[PDB]
Amino acid sequence: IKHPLQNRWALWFFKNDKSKTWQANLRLISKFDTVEDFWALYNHIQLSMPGCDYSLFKDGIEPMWEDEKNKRGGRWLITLNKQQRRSDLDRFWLETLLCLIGESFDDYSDDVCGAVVNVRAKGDKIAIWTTECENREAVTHIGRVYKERLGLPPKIVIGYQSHADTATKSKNRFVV
Ligand SMILES: Nc1ccc(C[C@H](NNc2nc(-c3ccc(Cl)c(Cl)c3)cs2)C(=O)O)cc1[N+](=O)[O-]
Ligand SMILES: C[n+]1cn([C@@H]2O[C@H](COP(=O)(O)OP(=O)(O)O)[C@@H](O)[C@H]2O)c2nc(N)[nH]c(=O)c21
Repeated sequence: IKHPLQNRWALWFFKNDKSKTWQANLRLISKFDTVEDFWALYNHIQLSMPGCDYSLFKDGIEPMWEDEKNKRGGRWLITLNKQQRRSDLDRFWLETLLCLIGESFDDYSDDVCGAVVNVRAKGDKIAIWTTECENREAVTHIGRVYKERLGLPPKIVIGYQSHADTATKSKNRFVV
């Protein structure tokens, strides 16, 4: 009676706490693998924050660089301005979630690991994480479709960063 998704997904929370090492602040909330259970979760949280993150990742992949499926990967990063938290954040996040659970990138959705939203005073961020940063055709395909899906204007780019680079930041591998 329920409608299965192609993948099982897990929702993670992150609570900012500078007094603790980063991994200590991560919390696995719940998992789902049907359309019905996705909306049940989404609707519940909408009815029910700064410094914190939400992450939706395929089952078995933790939302961190250290994970085997993220180690060699990277992310398409969308940076919002401060006004867009009110206007665009919720729309962008839901549209991103639907890209994930609806496998919107066709054959290349296999490269998708998950998505993360950072709530930050400096400007909120939404990102789609993929598994191999050197996989140009997959990465660029995901970027092009994702940018279009969120309705972003052509000339202004979004960037793809390697996690290996982000982890050693003291730069983009791709733009779309
Ligand atoms: N790392 C960490 C450390 C401490 C806490 C506890 C705490 N807040 N917990 C909270 N849970 C929800 C919450 C959860 C699930 C659903 Cl379904 C809904 Cl509707 C709301 C909102 S607020 C606090 O403020 O100290 C939390 C975390 N963490 O990462 O989640
Ligand atoms: C995604 N991520 C973030 N951090 C740590 O979290 C810090 C901030 O990460 P951020 O919250 O993504 O960026 P922000 O500066 O806008 O808040 C980074 O300097 C990293 O040290 C991370 N640390 C580990 N070990 N693994 C991760 O996946 C990871």
